[PDB]
Amino acid sequence: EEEGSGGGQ
Amino acid sequence: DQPPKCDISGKEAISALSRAKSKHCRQEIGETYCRHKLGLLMPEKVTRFCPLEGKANKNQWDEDSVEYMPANPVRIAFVLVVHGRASRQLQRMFKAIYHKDHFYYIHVDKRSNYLHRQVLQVSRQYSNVRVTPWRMATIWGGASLLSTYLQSMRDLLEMTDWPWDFFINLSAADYPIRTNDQLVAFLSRYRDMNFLKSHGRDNARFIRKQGLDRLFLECDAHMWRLGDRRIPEGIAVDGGSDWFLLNRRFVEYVTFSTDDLVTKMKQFYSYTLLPAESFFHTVLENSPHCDTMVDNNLRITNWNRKLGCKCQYKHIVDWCGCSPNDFKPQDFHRFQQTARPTFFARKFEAVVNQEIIGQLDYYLYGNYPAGTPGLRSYWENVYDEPDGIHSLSDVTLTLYHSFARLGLRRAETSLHTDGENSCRYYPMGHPASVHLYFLADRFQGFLIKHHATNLAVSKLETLETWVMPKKVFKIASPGRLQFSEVGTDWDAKERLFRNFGGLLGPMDEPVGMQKWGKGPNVTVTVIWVDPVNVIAATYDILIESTAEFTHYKPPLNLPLRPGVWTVKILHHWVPVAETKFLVAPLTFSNRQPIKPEEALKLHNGPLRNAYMEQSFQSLNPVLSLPINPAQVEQARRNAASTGTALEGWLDSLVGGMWTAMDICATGPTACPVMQTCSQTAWSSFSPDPKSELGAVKPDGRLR
Ligand code: NA
Repeated sequence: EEEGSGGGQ
Repeated sequence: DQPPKCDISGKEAISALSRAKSKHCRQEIGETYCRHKLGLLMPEKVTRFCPLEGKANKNQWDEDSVEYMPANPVRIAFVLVVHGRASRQLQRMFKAIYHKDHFYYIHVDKRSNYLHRQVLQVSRQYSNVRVTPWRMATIWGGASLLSTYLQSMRDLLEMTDWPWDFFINLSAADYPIRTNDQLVAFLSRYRDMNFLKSHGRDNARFIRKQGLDRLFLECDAHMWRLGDRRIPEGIAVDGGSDWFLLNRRFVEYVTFSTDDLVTKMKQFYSYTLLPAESFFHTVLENSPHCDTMVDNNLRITNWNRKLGCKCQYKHIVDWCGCSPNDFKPQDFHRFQQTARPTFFARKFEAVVNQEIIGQLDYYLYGNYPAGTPGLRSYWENVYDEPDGIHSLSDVTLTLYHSFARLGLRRAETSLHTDGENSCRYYPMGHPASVHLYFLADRFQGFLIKHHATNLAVSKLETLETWVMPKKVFKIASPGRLQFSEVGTDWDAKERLFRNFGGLLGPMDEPVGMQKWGKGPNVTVTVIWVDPVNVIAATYDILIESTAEFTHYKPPLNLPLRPGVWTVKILHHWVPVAETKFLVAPLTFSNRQPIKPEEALKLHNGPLRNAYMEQSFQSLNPVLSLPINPAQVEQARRNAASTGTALEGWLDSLVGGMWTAMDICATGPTACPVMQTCSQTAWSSFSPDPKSELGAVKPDGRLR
């Protein structure tokens, strides 16, 4: 249930 | 051309200029880079207006709290940002959330013209429903999503005939998990609060993984990474989910304020990846309204990064992204939790699983009357005439034509007479529409609407045909294998092929997939066989104890020989299972009837007379796959055919892998054995009340 859609470069 | 105004030496910027395709895009890249190089693009320090020392964090939640009736109920402005083809699922959700006292403002992706035409019919029926006249191409992660929200906020504030109190954004994959009455009761009590959810982890790691310290530019429907930048001093940066609820006072502040915080943050977030995931958090926490924040967006998001983080957006943005999974029936119990208040959830997809949607809708608003049709069915339009045959590909155009002819031959053979056959047809023009057809979450095939002349009375008729693929997966006596399939556009998150029909042409690159049950680790062999028994590839796979799905794309020289291919799975030479797929020859080139020289070039197998470097001729005798010299020459002859001869070759292939289940007329017909499409159970013209929108009821609802 962690939020945020970025997943690094 | 034209040289830049600055020396450009950053690796990221050079890689972007090299990959960019349009002159306008390359110029914009150079202009952005130069300005940042001189320090004139990004702000370096920003004023903080919040009197608090840190964050607010406001509230204690009891289920019975939301069962009162407000004296002054809030009126909600729903902003729907939608894209794709799932108009009937959107209609169902719109039905669940509609009330005459709220307002609905719908932005349809500029690239989704079919959906926009369907939405327009909704806005024309109801006075509290409008569509944005402007339309952006809102790519995943693009900066334009924030521009979309900020412009819709400005528009809504200037609609003086719409006195709304809250702003709520929804996509076509959202659905309510509580009634409208409970939503209104809850928000009527907390009308001065703002609902945003933060990441819930380490803030430094959030910034890096979101790429907030990187400079991005949206151009040509792509997010180009152009280099590094500093987080400005003097403010707390925060973020999380870009699904939220904001009250009118805060929307007014964001839209019209000219103070240091709002001005510089709009500039900063014009060049930011996933800007809506942190723009509103950063402004609010540093603004005069900071003490109104609730760390809860009232949503349940089905995150499963084990499956949803596969860097599947690498072709759209210069970064790796994730996205939430679709709910399944086993997840229903999660919608009944009481830990925190929640009113919406995502994502739902009817082509992935409709059962859970039905469970949720009936749980909130009760069953439909007994005898209601279409409750377990789903129709989704994948081609609509107004968009033109150039919006299709040569593959789909060729095969949609073939499916139509398969239906016309069904009509002729289904009438048993010794007189004139009044069910003989001649096809005319191109398909008018195509639909995917699902029943009880099982794919049923395609529905093709098309025009044809009834040759007995010499009159044009409009028909719809249902074609269904023949079963081809075959297991053999020997096990962990459960299923095997070949297709394209494999969705690693949902574990399915998004090319639902498995439609393939000679220039396609097929993917083989296997599905496994529990058990010990095992190793198997995979064989690809072309229509004249040439073995194209062989390889072994390890099936680990925990494996559920495996897939692999063999490197095969193109074009592929047309016909029925076979894929075999063995275990130490012991047969396990097999499947088949169709590489169809094309009757169209650039949407035109294919010409002899391009037919021969395209339908005679790969250039090097071989699919890979290493050969597998040593295997044909072992597996009993003899190569027949007659079939090889016949395949050569087929490769040079056009017109009728080519049409007869294609239609005999399609007929061997597809079945015309039924065919109906939309209007009057002379064929005595054909139903009217509206009277069928399967037609896209048949009643579908769960997605149909009628008159507003006395209680102000449509559901
Ligand atoms: Na309207």
